[PDB]
Amino acid sequence: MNPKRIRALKSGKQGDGPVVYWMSRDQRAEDNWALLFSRAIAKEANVPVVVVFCLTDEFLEAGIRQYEFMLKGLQELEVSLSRKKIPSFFLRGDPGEKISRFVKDYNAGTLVTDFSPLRIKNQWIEKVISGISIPFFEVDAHNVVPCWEASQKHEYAAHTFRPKLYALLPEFLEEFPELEPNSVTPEVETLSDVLETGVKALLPERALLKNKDPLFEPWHFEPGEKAAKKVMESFIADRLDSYGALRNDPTKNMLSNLSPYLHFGQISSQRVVLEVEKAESNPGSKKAFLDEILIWKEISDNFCYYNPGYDGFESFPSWAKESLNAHRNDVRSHIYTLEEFEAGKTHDPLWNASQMELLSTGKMHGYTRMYWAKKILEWSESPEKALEIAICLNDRYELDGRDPNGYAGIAWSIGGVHDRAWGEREVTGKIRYMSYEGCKRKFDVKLYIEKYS
Ligand SMILES: Cc1cc2nc3c(=O)[nH]c(=O)nc-3n(C[C@H](O)[C@H](O)[C@H](O)COP(=O)(O)OP(=O)(O)OC[C@H]3O[C@@H](n4cnc5c(N)ncnc54)[C@H](O)[C@@H]3O)c2cc1C
Repeated sequence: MNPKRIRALKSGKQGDGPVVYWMSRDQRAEDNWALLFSRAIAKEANVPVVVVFCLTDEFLEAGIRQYEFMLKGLQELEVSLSRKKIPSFFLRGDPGEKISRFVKDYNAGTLVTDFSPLRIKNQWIEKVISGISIPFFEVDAHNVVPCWEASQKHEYAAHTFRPKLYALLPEFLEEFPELEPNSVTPEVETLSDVLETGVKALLPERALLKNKDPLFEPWHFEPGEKAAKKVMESFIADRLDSYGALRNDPTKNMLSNLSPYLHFGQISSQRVVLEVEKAESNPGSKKAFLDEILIWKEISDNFCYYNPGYDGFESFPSWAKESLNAHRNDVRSHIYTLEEFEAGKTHDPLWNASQMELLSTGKMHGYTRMYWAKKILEWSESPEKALEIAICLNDRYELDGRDPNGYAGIAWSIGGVHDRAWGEREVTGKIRYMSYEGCKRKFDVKLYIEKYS
């Protein structure tokens, strides 16, 4: 167990009670460094380990598609943890008040949580730190190489972060030890009732079409830790050989479809890398898939961790801020409102088809995700308005939304973060441009539009 994966958030006197794992980002029992580190400290203190999850008040800012996907995986996780004699407690409310009350009520000895560079997680950490007196640690269980160890600053390009991450792969790319169960079972509400009351509160804002029928189709991705492993096994056996050649074709289902599991932490990215590395397939396809799940995935955490305003215009590179400022007063071809973007009522059938795939499946194709956001910048009144519209529609309808990948992905498309300067155009400036005619020369756009009417 590498001590470089764990950081100390607050020092204090350790109590004589159970070690608490404040689970948040990595919702899984297997291949979880944060849960394994909590079990090791629990063994050294001759005390059991407990898992605590907080059902926050911000769930109403999303939809039923994310609430059901997360809770149905937590129901399976509670059974998995119970088989390891590890009790799980699901609190409802503010993490600042619930975690502080749980630590005092249960005589917690040490508090451990997983790492997340998002602003809302740092908001919870500041509140919990102010209300506890026991040691507080955090463990990077989402990245193969810890986010604070891969780079000590913001990396402006993938060609500068790739050699840093690959040089540390021989040290941090390792097999996971088995989660040892608690020696004996130690001393809030049923998740089925929390799911029923939560869905009832989200029903008035459910995405529907004109026939009052729901738009979301929940049979595309089954939630859970067991279903995540089956999707990974199917990708290595059926789709990994053709990933390098068909990853940019939205008409082909050649992607791994692992992002909804990778977002909620239902499967470990280090586990996927370990199985892909030992798989015999196309070397160009393995290099392309490892460049997405390792470089681009962990450089998104590096972008959110070293840029406080990762969701703002100030985080864009200087060349892009100067270019977008010089074209602020350019007359846009079209100006669509948030409701017109949300309903897919633009003049572009390819953009509307990309929005319908987002509304119906909760997972838009990776290639169309770039064209979907770059047209928001082209058809908005300002780059700041384009950021708000792109972040709103991403976090609301994408099953993998509210993720550092989404913010770093939106920043790449609109602000050119981790990109270079291209030919200077009007409105968009030197930001990389994606045209409708360019997509037609890359894939069958007519089949993608007809699939999502
Ligand atoms: C406008 C826009 C919005 C996006 N929204 C999200 C989002 O809300 N949540 C999210 O997790 N990703 C987002 N992405 C990144 C990317 O599109 C998705 O990660 C990818 O499509 C997820 O589907 P997949 O797992 O089948 O892709 P795969 O090709 O099978 O890759 C597997 C994993 O590699 C990682 N990965 C792949 N592509 C990227 C990428 N471009 N950036 C970062 N990591 C990547 C992901 O972790 C992904 O799960 C967004 C990109 C853009 C341009």
